[PDB]
Amino acid sequence: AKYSELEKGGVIMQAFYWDVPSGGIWWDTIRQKIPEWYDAGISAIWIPPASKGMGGAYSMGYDPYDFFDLGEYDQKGTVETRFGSKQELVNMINTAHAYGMKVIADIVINHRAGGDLEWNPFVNDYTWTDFSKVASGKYTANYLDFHPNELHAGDSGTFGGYPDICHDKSWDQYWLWASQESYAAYLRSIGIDAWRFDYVKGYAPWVVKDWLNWWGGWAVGEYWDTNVDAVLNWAYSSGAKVFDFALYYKMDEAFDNKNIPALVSALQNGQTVVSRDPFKAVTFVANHDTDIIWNKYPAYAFILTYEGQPTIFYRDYEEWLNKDKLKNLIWIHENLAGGSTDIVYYDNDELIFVRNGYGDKPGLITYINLGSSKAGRWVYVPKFAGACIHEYTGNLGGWVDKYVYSSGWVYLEAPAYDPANGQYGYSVWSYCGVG
Ligand SMILES: OC[C@H]1O[C@@H]2O[C@H]3[C@H](O)[C@@H](O)[C@@H](O[C@H]4[C@H](O)[C@@H](O)[C@@H](O[C@H]5[C@@H](O)[C@@H](O)[C@@H](O[C@H]6[C@H](O)[C@@H](O)[C@@H](O[C@H]7[C@H](O)[C@@H](O)[C@@H](O[C@H]8[C@H](O)[C@@H](O)[C@@H](O[C@H]1[C@H](O)[C@H]2O)O[C@@H]8CO)O[C@@H]7CO)O[C@@H]6CO)O[C@@H]5CO)O[C@@H]4CO)O[C@@H]3CO
Ligand SMILES: OC[C@H]1O[C@@](CO)(O[C@H]2O[C@H](CO)[C@@H](O)[C@H](O)[C@H]2O)[C@@H](O)[C@@H]1O
Ligand SMILES: OC[C@H]1O[C@@](CO)(O[C@H]2O[C@H](CO)[C@@H](O)[C@H](O)[C@H]2O)[C@@H](O)[C@@H]1O
Ligand SMILES: [Ca+2]
Ligand SMILES: [Ca+2]
Ligand SMILES: [Ca+2]
Ligand SMILES: [Ca+2]
Ligand SMILES: [Zn+2]
Repeated sequence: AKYSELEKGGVIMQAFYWDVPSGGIWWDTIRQKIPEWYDAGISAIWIPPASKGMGGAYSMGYDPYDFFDLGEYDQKGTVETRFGSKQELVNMINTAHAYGMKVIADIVINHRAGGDLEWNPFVNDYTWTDFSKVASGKYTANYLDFHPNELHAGDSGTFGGYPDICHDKSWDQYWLWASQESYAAYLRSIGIDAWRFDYVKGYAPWVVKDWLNWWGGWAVGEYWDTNVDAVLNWAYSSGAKVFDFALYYKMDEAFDNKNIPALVSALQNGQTVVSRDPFKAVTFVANHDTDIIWNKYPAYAFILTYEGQPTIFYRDYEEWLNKDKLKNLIWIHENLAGGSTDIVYYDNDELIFVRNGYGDKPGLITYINLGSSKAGRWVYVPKFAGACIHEYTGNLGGWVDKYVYSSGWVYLEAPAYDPANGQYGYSVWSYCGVG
């Protein structure tokens, strides 16, 4: 990749959103975007589930039917998945790899859908658990492979009305990851580097742990909970990273309501994943399931300058926000951001913090202003004592340097928040002459 790799905390692009254009053109669409994402500093792409789903040509992938049909068997009324053919998928992966970018597959293994009806002794009724017809001929299944069964009635959670998979059955382990013939092995064989596990609240962390024992690779789990204790417990149990939903709702509370103290308080009190373990937190401003933050500029300024591993939402980058402003923030993340963090000042509409630097990365000062007027303030930032500092976004109207006195004091400024008029409500500073 152009800067940091995925394994080194590099920026991730979520390469989709809910109900992307059907017509089997999305792998190709993504493939065409990657040279640009590369130039932008993106380290890896998270793609939607690739298998043939119950919904066939219009499935978003979260109702998997034939795990080993990546869009090449005529099934569920289509050959290709919503996103394209197996060949197109392979092509995109190959392109990604030509640009030193990694591909993170979306793994949906809580449940399955589109099975035929069959008598189920354990339920004393009929269930849609007959998967004998799968065209790949791999990982057929029946009622024994779902809950409830002879082993037990159920597990930590279910999703939709979809048959709920019993990972405790040898057959299911073998086919999903525990063999050279498994679904994991198959993805890995076509170049999948890394993993995003869907709805990990639905089954035990040992599943993900054993998957990673077999296959390795960077991994994140979607554990949708604001309870940081429960999220991290799962992260440490599974060995995987976790999406920071806690931060997400806190950024909404703060940036959409001029209530920055709600964010600061959550950071200080360990009520975000990132402020408790920045090596586990995968941060984001929106995803395909939820998009409640209207005030995205400060939210992106935050996650691209603060600790953690940030994700860019496809729609935000490609449609809704100023792409060049995001490229800039990605540049800042990869060239300046590093080190521990100190909050320098905050109130209802202002947030200033310093990153103290680490390795090659000098560190930085971020200044978020939610107010409708330009903001300026004396702040004590001893990290930069006696140094020329330069503003790296251009948000103050051009080239701006300032001098941090030996005393540690500087008069820092941030533009008004008024995006309609090119005023984006943040400035970012570091030593002069970095790049
Ligand atoms: O540089 C990449 C990075 O940038 C961000 O990280 C910053 C933090 O957010 C910020 O708080 C500060 O980190 C400090 C930290 O919070 C303190 O607790 C302390 O760290 C101690 C201590 O916690 C202790 O455990 C030990 O650390 C050891 C490990 O225990 C050991 O296993 C190994 O660590 C490796 C990992 O285990 C691998 O997973 C791997 O990690 C990477 C991440 O997963 C990743 O997302 C990314 O990190 C960024 C992060 O998300 C940002 O928020 O890149 C990774 C690095 O390649 O690889 C490593 C290394 O081989 O070894 C380490 C020590 O090197 O001892 C600690 C102190 O040495 O102190 C700090 C530092 O101030 O600063 C950073 C860095 O910018
Ligand atoms: O278990 C999947 C595994 O089988 C291999 C060959 O050993 O590929 C076969 O199965 C794939 C999935 O249905 C087919 O697409 C492929 O054409 C077929 O040879 C491995 O490639 C794969 O990992
Ligand atoms: O790193 C190899 C190996 O370590 C595990 C934990 O067993 O994951 C750790 O390392 C990852 C990459 O550095 C981190 O992202 C992860 O959070 C951490 O637990 C395995 O998953 C991985 O195969
Ligand atoms: Ca196609
Ligand atoms: Ca389940
Ligand atoms: Ca909101
Ligand atoms: Ca104020
Ligand atoms: Zn079970």
